[PDB]
Amino acid sequence: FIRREQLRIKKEKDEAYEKKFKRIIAEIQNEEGRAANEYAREKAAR
Amino acid sequence: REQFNPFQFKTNARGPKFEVTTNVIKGRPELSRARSEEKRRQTILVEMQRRNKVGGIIDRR
Amino acid sequence: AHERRQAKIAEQIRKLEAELVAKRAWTLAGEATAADRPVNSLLGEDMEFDHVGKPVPVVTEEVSES
Amino acid sequence: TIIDNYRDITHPTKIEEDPLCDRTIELSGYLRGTNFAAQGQRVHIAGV
Amino acid sequence: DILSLRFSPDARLLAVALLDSTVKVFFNDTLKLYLNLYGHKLPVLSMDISYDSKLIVTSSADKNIRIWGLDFGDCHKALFGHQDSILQVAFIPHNSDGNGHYFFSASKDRTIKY
Amino acid sequence: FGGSSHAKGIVLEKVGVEAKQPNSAIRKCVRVQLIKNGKKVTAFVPNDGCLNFVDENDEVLLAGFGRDIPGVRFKVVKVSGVGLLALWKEKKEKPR
Amino acid sequence: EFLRFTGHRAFTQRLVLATLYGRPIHISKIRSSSATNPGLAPHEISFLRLLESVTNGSIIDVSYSGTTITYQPGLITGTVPGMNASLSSDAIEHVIPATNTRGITYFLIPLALLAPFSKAHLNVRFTGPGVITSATHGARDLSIDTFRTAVLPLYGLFGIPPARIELRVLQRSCAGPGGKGGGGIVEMRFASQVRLPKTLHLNRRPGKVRRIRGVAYCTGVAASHNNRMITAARGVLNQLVSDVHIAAQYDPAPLVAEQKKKTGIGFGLSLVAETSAEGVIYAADEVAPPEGGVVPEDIGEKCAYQLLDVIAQGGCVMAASAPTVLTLMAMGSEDVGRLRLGRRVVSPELLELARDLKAFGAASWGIRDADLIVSVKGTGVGNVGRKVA
Amino acid sequence: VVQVVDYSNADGKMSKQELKVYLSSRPPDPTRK
Amino acid sequence: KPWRAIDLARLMYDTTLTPAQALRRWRGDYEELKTKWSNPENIDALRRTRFQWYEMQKAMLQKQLDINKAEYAELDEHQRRQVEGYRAGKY
Repeated sequence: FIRREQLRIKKEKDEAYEKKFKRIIAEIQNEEGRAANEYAREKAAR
Repeated sequence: REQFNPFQFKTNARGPKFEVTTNVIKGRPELSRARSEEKRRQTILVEMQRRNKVGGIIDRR
Repeated sequence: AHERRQAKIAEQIRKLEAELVAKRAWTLAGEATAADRPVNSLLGEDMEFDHVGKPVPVVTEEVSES
Repeated sequence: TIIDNYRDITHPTKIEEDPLCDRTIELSGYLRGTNFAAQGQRVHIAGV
Repeated sequence: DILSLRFSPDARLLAVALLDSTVKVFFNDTLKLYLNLYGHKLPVLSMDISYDSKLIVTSSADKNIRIWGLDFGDCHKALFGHQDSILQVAFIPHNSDGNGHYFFSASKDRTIKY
Repeated sequence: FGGSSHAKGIVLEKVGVEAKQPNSAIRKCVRVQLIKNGKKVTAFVPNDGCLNFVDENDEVLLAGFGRDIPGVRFKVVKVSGVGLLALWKEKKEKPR
Repeated sequence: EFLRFTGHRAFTQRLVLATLYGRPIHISKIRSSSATNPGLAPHEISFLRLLESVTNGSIIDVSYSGTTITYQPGLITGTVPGMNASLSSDAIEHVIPATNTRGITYFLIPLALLAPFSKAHLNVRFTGPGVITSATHGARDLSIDTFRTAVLPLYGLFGIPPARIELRVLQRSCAGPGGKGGGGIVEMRFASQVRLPKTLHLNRRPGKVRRIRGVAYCTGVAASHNNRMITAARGVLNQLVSDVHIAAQYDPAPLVAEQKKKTGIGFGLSLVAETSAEGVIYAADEVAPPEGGVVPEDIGEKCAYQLLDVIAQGGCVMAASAPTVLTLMAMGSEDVGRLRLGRRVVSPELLELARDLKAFGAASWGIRDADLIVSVKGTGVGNVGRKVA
Repeated sequence: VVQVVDYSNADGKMSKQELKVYLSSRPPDPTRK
Repeated sequence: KPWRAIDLARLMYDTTLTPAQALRRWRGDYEELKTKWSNPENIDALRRTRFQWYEMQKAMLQKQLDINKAEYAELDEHQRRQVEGYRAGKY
């Protein structure tokens, strides 16, 4: 019983894990690169 | 349905080795697995979840 | 009064000092083999470890019903 | 409070009764941090 | 149009029961709507409430009966038990035998059920 | 950015100390707040055991980024009035 | 074992304050009068198991008579995978037996002003036979969406984020057999904790009450009742104000074991008025008694009238909301917190609560006039165990 | 003179927006409009 | 002499008095409210009567800094002794 429970816990944990981090990485990349390309267009204007 | 799904359970094909008269299911594997699952949950899982939990209620009444 | 509390404390200190100068036991040592550890301390113990494999499927009530 | 002045208050009968006993201490000081409480103030003192 | 109405065995409630497959229960003193029962697809044929007014049975031409409660009027049980349109249903008022919540349902296909 | 070379900030609340691998840039990101506006921007720290020096609500100074979350812009030089490379060569300890 | 209290009044809030300061208490003489059911009550032992479940390191000793408890609090975790649960985000179960009559709001406002002081998220799921999602006749416990649309606004004012409150229902329930029973199940997720709630100033007059919403809910009856409830409360308040609007609800049935029975059947009404200026609202509830059978229009007019009563009464918030917001201002930083109450809104419960503030050493209140202003001296305790990496 | 009563004959339904701001597990804040 | 602020502040923390007795001393069901809000003139009277980020942050915090002492600049014993404790700068 320990075996089936522990390993089910590992599975659920890893799924939540990689989901959480791909969320945060995508949001952060979008924001920082968003304003970065904005600064690119602004400096490129002059 | 009991009689005609008989691989719910396990039975010796012999009958009794000796026939005594003084006045067939010898078990239910699925029910044993069920109830053992229930007990193993209600103890071992909550132990695994409160591995290191300090503090409880002591109640004398 | 304060000296008496301090004396209780100092007896506790020499107890913990005896602990630190003791032989390290078999759980806080790292290398435990059957020669060093006594009879059934596992049976008494509370470890967590790693599991490798796919578990043996269980043919349960509601599964067979499914 | 940085303590400004140390003073001992104890009944001399209690001093002659027990040379080691729960004396009382007056301490003059300034209110330096933020405010005290109204009642139930808890204090630690350096090595005390 | 109303198809059936009754009193309450304690003279406290009255209940009318209409063509619209609906029932409107009021108080006996002033005729203000205590509640209303629905849930039959065909107009009701009869109704009977318990001697202690703790229970309703409401039988309609949908070939079924509804057991309600008289507080909040909740259907305790829908019962589909006659092969035809039940005309009537009746409780016994005397629970002195210990059977007052027993009742007879009489139906167009020549049968009654206890 | 802005109009000056460096800018000041508080660090808001570290993300990515839940980061699994030791040295990934999603450990080495940190969330700073730009004081001159109140903005929330994203800055780097050049080593894990020095992210350990940046603690929440300690004065943090950021600057550009010149060279795996491609295009973060900001990295952090002086922490609380002492430089990061200084602390991490263990020259002078951290005054809060 | 150090602090001493007595009686059985303000049981939950007393444990709340002992919890959120850490001071160890000893409450005596719960029911010295009632020799019928001497000592504790099942909802009390329910909240006790609840606190031990949500916390860590608290220790409760209960007397052989049950008329006296002593209690040291531990610390406030939430849902933690080593101490509490299996995951980080496991949903930890609280079951409460059928011998329960008090509202889960009476359980819930305590968890409400506890959980933003935790270590991590709050993920607690209430199940069981005695779980009532309706307002109680009782000691007049509130109802569920009442609690929502009433007090969660107050956290959103305090700095405790409403969008990261996540409290949902699954099944609903009234009392059923007497006050005993219930059954409907709920889950509260607080993704909303803070260091130190914002010290505020609710002093401007809440003159223009703008809109009124409500919910008529039917745990197992026909929606004729609530449509009539709509039209009745409409006939009441339509003289007053245009924008009155109300959500209907009907839930079929909860089923709990002895072999299961449907229970929790009934219906009731909650109403709230939203104010134009800021988070100022007024809430009232009326339900049918779980064995009564009274008129839904009577419930509509009665809830309407109680709403008008607290409309006339209120300075900033309703008195049922008052302890929550007062305790939050007490937990606030070493500041003054300024709040505008009305004259009538005073309650001996609030008075005794301020007395318990004095008892724990929590500071005092100033009360001057503009209805009155109360300033409350916050302390700045905050959550104790909160990570900064 | 006889007594007669009549039974021979709702706007609280709000809007979908007011549904999704009022019945959800996501509560309405105090500072929105 | 109606129910008053300072009288309430005295009766509030009174270990010799129960909260119920304190409330009745300070001041003086369903059908009653039903009457009181079936009276239409009462409801109509109620109808009438009821219907540079850095420097900005520092400015708001010094609003806080003055609002305390602005709120307990009212009474000596109840506030300056009992609400706000013993203040800094004093001997």
